Amino acid sequence: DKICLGHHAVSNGTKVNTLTERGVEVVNATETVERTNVPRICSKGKRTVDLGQCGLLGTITGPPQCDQFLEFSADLIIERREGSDVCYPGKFVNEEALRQILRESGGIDKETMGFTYSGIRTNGATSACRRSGSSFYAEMKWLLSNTDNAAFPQMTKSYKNTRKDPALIIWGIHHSGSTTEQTKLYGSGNKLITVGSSNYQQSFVPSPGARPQVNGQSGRIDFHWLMLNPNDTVTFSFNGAFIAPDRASFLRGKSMGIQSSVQVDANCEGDCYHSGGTIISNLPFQNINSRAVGKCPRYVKQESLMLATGMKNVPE
Amino acid sequence: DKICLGHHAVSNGTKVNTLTERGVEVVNATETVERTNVPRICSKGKRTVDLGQCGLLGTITGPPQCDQFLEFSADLIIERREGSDVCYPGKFVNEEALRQILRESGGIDKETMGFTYSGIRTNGATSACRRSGSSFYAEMKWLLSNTDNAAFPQMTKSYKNTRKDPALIIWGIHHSGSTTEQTKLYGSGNKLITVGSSNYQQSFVPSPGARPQVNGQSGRIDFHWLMLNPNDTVTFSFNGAFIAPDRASFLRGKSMGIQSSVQVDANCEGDCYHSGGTIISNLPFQNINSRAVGKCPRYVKQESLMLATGMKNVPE
Amino acid sequence: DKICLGHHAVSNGTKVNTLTERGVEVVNATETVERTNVPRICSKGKRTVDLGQCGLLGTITGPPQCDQFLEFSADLIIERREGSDVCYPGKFVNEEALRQILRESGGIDKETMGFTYSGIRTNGATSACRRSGSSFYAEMKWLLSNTDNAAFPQMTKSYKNTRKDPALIIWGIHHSGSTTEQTKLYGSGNKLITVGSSNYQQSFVPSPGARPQVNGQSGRIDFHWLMLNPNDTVTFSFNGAFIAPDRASFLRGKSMGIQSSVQVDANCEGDCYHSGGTIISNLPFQNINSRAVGKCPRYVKQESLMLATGMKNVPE
Amino acid sequence: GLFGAIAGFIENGWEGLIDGWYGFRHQNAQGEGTAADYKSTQSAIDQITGKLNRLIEKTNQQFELIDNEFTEVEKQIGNVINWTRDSMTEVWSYNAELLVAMENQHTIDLADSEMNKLYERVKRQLRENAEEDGTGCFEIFHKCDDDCMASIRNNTYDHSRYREEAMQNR
Amino acid sequence: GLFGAIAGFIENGWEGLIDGWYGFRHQNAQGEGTAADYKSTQSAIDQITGKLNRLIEKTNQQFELIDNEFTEVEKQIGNVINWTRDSMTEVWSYNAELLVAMENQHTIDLADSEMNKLYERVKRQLRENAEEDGTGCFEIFHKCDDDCMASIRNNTYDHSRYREEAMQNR
Amino acid sequence: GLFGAIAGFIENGWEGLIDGWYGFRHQNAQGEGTAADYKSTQSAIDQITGKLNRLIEKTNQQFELIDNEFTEVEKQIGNVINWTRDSMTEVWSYNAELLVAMENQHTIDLADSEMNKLYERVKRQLRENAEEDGTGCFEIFHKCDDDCMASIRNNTYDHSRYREEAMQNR
Ligand SMILES: CC(=O)N[C@H]1[C@H]([C@H](O)[C@H](O)CO)O[C@@](OC[C@H]2O[C@@H](O)[C@H](O)[C@@H](O)[C@H]2O)(C(=O)O)C[C@@H]1O
Ligand SMILES: CC(=O)N[C@H]1[C@H]([C@H](O)[C@H](O)CO)O[C@@](OC[C@H]2O[C@@H](O)[C@H](O)[C@@H](O)[C@H]2O)(C(=O)O)C[C@@H]1O
Ligand SMILES: CC(=O)N[C@H]1[C@H]([C@H](O)[C@H](O)CO)O[C@@](OC[C@H]2O[C@@H](O)[C@H](O)[C@@H](O)[C@H]2O)(C(=O)O)C[C@@H]1O
Ligand SMILES: *[C@@H]1O[C@H](CO)[C@@H](O[C@@H]2O[C@H](CO)[C@@H](O)[C@H](O)[C@H]2NC(C)=O)[C@H](O)[C@H]1NC(C)=O
Ligand SMILES: *[C@@H]1O[C@H](CO)[C@@H](O[C@@H]2O[C@H](CO)[C@@H](O)[C@H](O)[C@H]2NC(C)=O)[C@H](O)[C@H]1NC(C)=O
Ligand SMILES: *[C@@H]1O[C@H](CO)[C@@H](O[C@@H]2O[C@H](CO)[C@@H](O)[C@H](O)[C@H]2NC(C)=O)[C@H](O)[C@H]1NC(C)=O
Ligand SMILES: *[C@@H]1O[C@H](CO)[C@@H](O)[C@H](O)[C@H]1NC(C)=O
Ligand SMILES: *[C@@H]1O[C@H](CO)[C@@H](O)[C@H](O)[C@H]1NC(C)=O
Ligand SMILES: *[C@@H]1O[C@H](CO)[C@@H](O)[C@H](O)[C@H]1NC(C)=O
Ligand SMILES: *[C@@H]1O[C@H](CO)[C@@H](O)[C@H](O)[C@H]1NC(C)=O
Ligand SMILES: *[C@@H]1O[C@H](CO)[C@@H](O)[C@H](O)[C@H]1NC(C)=O
Ligand SMILES: *[C@@H]1O[C@H](CO)[C@@H](O)[C@H](O)[C@H]1NC(C)=O
Repeated sequence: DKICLGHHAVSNGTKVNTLTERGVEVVNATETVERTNVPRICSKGKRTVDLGQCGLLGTITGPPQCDQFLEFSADLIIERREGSDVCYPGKFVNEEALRQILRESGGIDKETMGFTYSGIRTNGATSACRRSGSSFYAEMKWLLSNTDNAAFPQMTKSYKNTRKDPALIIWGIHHSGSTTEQTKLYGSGNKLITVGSSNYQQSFVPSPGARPQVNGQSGRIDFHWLMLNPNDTVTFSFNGAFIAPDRASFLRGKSMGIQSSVQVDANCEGDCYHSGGTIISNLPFQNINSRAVGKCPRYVKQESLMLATGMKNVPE
Repeated sequence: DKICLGHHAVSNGTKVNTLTERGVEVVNATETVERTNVPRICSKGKRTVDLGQCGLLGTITGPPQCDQFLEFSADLIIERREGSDVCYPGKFVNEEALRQILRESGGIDKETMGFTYSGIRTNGATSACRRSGSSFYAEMKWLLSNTDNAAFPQMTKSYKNTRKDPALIIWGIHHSGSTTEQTKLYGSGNKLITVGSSNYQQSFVPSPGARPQVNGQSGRIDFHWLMLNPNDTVTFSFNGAFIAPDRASFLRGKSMGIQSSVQVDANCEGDCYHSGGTIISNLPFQNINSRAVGKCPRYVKQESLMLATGMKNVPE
Repeated sequence: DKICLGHHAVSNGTKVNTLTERGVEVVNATETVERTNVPRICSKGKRTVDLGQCGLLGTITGPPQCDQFLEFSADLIIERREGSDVCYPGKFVNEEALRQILRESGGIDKETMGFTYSGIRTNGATSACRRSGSSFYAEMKWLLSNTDNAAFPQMTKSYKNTRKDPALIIWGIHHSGSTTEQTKLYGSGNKLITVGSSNYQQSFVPSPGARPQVNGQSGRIDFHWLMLNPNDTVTFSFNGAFIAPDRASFLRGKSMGIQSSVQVDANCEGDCYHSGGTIISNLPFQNINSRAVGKCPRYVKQESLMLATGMKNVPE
Repeated sequence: GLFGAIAGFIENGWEGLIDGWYGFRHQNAQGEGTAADYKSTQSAIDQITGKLNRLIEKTNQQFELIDNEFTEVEKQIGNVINWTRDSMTEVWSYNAELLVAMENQHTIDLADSEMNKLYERVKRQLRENAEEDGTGCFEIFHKCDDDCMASIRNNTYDHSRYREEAMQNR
Repeated sequence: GLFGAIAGFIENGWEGLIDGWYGFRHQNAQGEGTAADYKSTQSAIDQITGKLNRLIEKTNQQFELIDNEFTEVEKQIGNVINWTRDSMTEVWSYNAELLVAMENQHTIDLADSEMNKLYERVKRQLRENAEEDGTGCFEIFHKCDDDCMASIRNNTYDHSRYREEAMQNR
Repeated sequence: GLFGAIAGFIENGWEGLIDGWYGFRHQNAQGEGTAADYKSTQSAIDQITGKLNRLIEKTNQQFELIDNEFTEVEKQIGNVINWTRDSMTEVWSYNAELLVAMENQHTIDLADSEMNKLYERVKRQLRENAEEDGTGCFEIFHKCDDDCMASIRNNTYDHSRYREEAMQNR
């Protein structure tokens, strides 16, 4: 007598939103926004360097905590909150730019500057940099007058980058905790440090004075840097207060740098990282961390956006 | 005999655009782009501070026009074109950063630095800062040699932020209109000002010389600042030419800062502001001001984008 | 007996993508992503200035290669890789900001500063700036002591912008290759250069020292600039080592600035330019160069995105 | 539209229909009359209403000043800011144009769909008792008075009652 | 939906239909039975599947850190960065909401369309041998046994065979 | 498509139809013939044309250089610029993909709709004088010569003239 067409339905549908309507129930749906974080840095298959107590910029100068990171090689570089770039207190000018350079560097290779010295002391040390006794930045030399209060001779040192890639060059200006202390180390007078390449020019006059004690020291070191292009020459003309580079740094290739508070895990793979871990997902959006880096789902404000994968649910 | 289905229509429809067609007429439509501005700052229900002649940065140093704004409290802060941060001519380094900090500050609370002095004068004044006679920045002290041409003693002053929140610290370097004038105020020699905390280090040497007269003065003051973290100490070592902070500033909470040329109105409420006033609207887009701030409809270039709210209009 | 409805089809359809399906074949389609570059700067109908060997910033100071560009006028300004801003080695502070200003300037008009001098030499020259013999920056004057080793008198020079538009003012600080060389040119002592307007204040102390030889010179010149507002006055107080502006610059109107390696062509018109040429297209997207400037299709990563312009192709 | 009713096989709309969006106009021995259909009208209105509820709002997302109209920020940072803002202006102007064009296409097709559905509902009610005119009208063979018309509108019409007559009157 | 079948003239769906998305339920002298339609079900499933393949992925586009959570970048550059990121958050949150709402409208209409198409295919198979009920059912005048039903489902039904009977049985 | 005509109940298209997008193919005592429908073809073409007019343009929005290919800008500002540009590249690549996919779905459904509409127009013209085949064909019971066919195409066909014959010839 008759035949009837129809469609399936279920008891428990899933709500989704449409152009015309909020909360329409459909037979099935699936999430588009990722909310599940893995609380580890998922580093399977990647050359990983976890800097721990070594600060990224310290890999260039070499305080004792960075002794094992002077020539590292990496796909993934992890910075930690406890990392410190210094032993003897100080900081870098254009510091964040340099961190960004080092984070994508692939790591660093070191080579001697070829600097030799006469007429001065070369082995300044301090209790702030401990290596079974007082020491100093591994990659630098604290240049001093031969004896207390002696005049530091006007000096010139030059280095030519004979390599195919640009050279990262670093130096330091030492600000003693007092004028008397400056004269004792480098002789009296207002010292001058000049630095120039073919695309860079700048000068520095120190400034002794009492700072609050950090790592037991009231002095500071200003660290400065520049990229020296292939075949370019850098010249250092200085009269004291100068922390000389012992070695130049070269970038190895490509890497990605992250900041995190969680442990490395070689049992999971992922390419989207943030401080709380790894977002592993094929979904196009995520609501976990707007500062996630790598190859990530897009950050959105919504916790959930359900995509219908079935018809409208019409139960009896 | 028969029955006919149909739909309504009108004489005067409204034109809208579609994917396939421009200017299709529909029964009704509604605007999505806001063009109506209210020419007032609609501040109903909000703690509002209209700085008028006081410049935002002057709330920290205290020229006479900012005397009533040294410790203000606010949800909404209004800057005006006539606002000036100075009485004795000068400016801040990193000035816009500091304005951005103060705009979202919720206002400021002031506390003494606890600095006391011996061996020097403390009450430098000028005709450029008028308070029934010559005066100076309310929050600062112009430190001077005890008498004309006397040597300013090498000094050190330190302040420890014992509070839970970071402290805004400001100081000034005075550049006299001439070298003779500098020596008269602070004695001869090339003076030095050193400032350091545990995350900040810098030095300053003044530079006397003839500037064009501003507010009757050929001298200038360089104002500088830093955020001193909880438990951190700042030390000032200086030899003259130094404008000392009398008080530190603390941020009160949260606010929003705007720039405007129109009057405040406590009879209307709105959260989207620009220099010409307030955009009050539920529409998703606006064509009024691309630099509007607060919680705003999105700025778009189109004057109008009509959304159909009825069927296609088909009159006879 | 019967009549049948149908639609057309073709042998060779074109594949397109949809919401539900990849590679559905349709009767016809058309590309939305531009891939065709014209390898020329298409400058038909535009006042074009191709700087060639003149560097953009050199139009302000006037090294010999910029002699024909001291007062140019333009809608479109082309920078070339071989362009150099200098003859005697040196560079500008805030250099890229100044380039951005000059690129949209419409070109420049020059006017004398009205500076006259007594008690000093005015005609410093060098083999690095060749004009049939040694010369100097056309728009500047190398101010020197009257004779070897003589003290340079403390000087003051002021210029008032009496025009309706802001004035671009430039000066230079000369760093000799040695301290002896500095004293020979400007007398002994630590020289000071002060510069101030009503919204600008800064000072400069030179820094002699050995740089590597560039264009045969171990010295450098620091070039500095400022925009002097209508009715504002700039004052230069200086003690030597100072390269004086001979003329102020004024901006002519509006232009667009580009960087390119290809030839100008007045036979084609286009408004979207990049280093490899001109993108001439009505399409909304382009996959040629993400740094294209002017009025351009949007850059996208996809090589191709075909838009269906016919029904689905269903052949027998 | 996609359903070919509005501005399609129905030649034009009715200005006199002030009571709803879709309606019935009949012709019988008693004369001519007109009435609005509540369900069809309501379904279209609720869907348009839903679009407005979604679209007519702005975000609770706060933005602050990053530049300055009284004393200009440094040129380089200023140009980056302007480039970024202009880029955002370009994205949003595109989004708004596309949003509105797309919604309008759908809105117009939605109304056309609701008309077509009403038409088909009546067709199925009438069975063999009527035939389609083609202008949006159903010629009924048997006599149909104002109760018979009202029953069609209220969907209480019993085709079997008048079946014998209209079947013969074919 | 736009096609007025699902949640339309078909009053509700069948929980018992666990074998497919669309199906047949018959009534004859032999009793009642139910069966899933493979082609309609497959066409809807393949189209939904295609949407997921397009949507469920993230880009191969790498982003690096431009600010710092351990030692704060300079305030001015930091505020520009935050303004830019917040603007991007606003663009993407809008894109995602709109993408999903639009896909869902289309997905729902797509399923409604596939039902309507099946309905119309059967209608055309049956010719003058059946009449539409209006509730998504075809009343067949001649006797139709489980082979006759199976032939309708498999699209092997020959209307001419039973034409004489149903034509008379009108 | 959503309307189940193109790549639906019409099994395939005609390569021989070079005169339009939709058309008629008849079969009578005089032989077989084919002709393009102007109105349906035009309606589809004008709508596709309208899409192109909207889409095929670029903005009058000017952008300037904010970085430098000859002498690199400072690293920090450079990385912010690159991050911002890359973000914009990501937004626009997404917008373009989605725009084109959405337009293409609609374009394909639009053509399917126009075919279905033509089909239904003819059906309504023919009344009880013909019956649907199911393959996109109308079997006409009475004799229909090339004038009778031309009248169907030109929409000047009078069903009442041949009604008595086809009604009997059922
Ligand atoms: C190269 C050199 O002179 N090294 C000294 C160093 C410097 O003179 C000084 O750091 C420059 O500012 O000073 C050292 O002693 C200072 C420090 O010694 C601790 O033991 C003590 O507890 C502190 O109060 C303070 O006196 C140093 O250790 O750095 C000695 C070093 O050889
Ligand atoms: C602390 C101090 O010395 N205050 C002086 C002040 C300073 O010496 C000077 O501003 C530093 O640059 O100078 C004052 O006089 C200068 C000023 O006085 C006006 O009355 C006059 O019209 C001007 O031409 C000029 O001479 C000052 O008023 O600032 C005196 C002040 O006590
Ligand atoms: C104004 C002036 O003194 N000009 C000198 C110039 C400067 O003293 C010097 O450039 C400042 O740093 O020096 C000049 O000679 C230097 C240069 O001369 C070449 O011929 C030679 O090959 C080089 O090795 C070097 O000695 C100069 O040419 O710039 C002379 C100029 O008159
Ligand atoms: C960034 O854009 C703003 C406008 O959005 C520019 O400021 C305008 O400049 C014009 C011409 O100088 C003036 O007429 C207007 O008064 C300005 N408007 C505003 C709102 O300030 C600004 O110059 C641009 N920034 C840079 C660095 O060039
Ligand atoms: C930019 O935004 C970040 C957050 O995205 C701000 O950093 C946060 O600051 C709050 C309040 O100071 C802290 O509680 C959080 O720990 C911070 N979060 C992160 C991820 O750092 C930051 O201050 C803003 N930048 C500027 C310059 O104001
Ligand atoms: C920003 O991106 C550009 C490319 O868009 C980078 O410049 C390129 O650098 C590579 C590798 O050094 C060179 O091979 C290319 O010649 C460069 N292209 C262009 C157009 O300049 C640039 O280095 C990035 N910026 C920063 C600050 O890292
Ligand atoms: C419903 O969707 C979910 C994805 O969220 C999936 O895991 C499941 O297989 C689907 N269920 C059915 C019955 O298809
Ligand atoms: C660097 O100099 C060497 C000569 O020793 C030469 O082979 C090479 O081409 C130079 N490279 C560049 C970039 O000039
Ligand atoms: C038409 O739309 C406008 C909104 O622009 C609204 O004010 C009005 O109520 C609508 N008119 C009718 C008759 O619904
Ligand atoms: C600051 O020092 C006080 C001791 O006076 C201590 O209670 C507090 O924990 C310190 N805060 C931090 C952040 O170290
Ligand atoms: C097909 O589209 C192309 C545009 O890509 C166009 O040149 C051509 O005219 C179209 N062909 C036909 C037959 O319309
Ligand atoms: C500049 O000064 C002149 C007086 O010479 C005056 O006409 C003009 O109004 C002034 N312009 C401004 C902007 O103050």
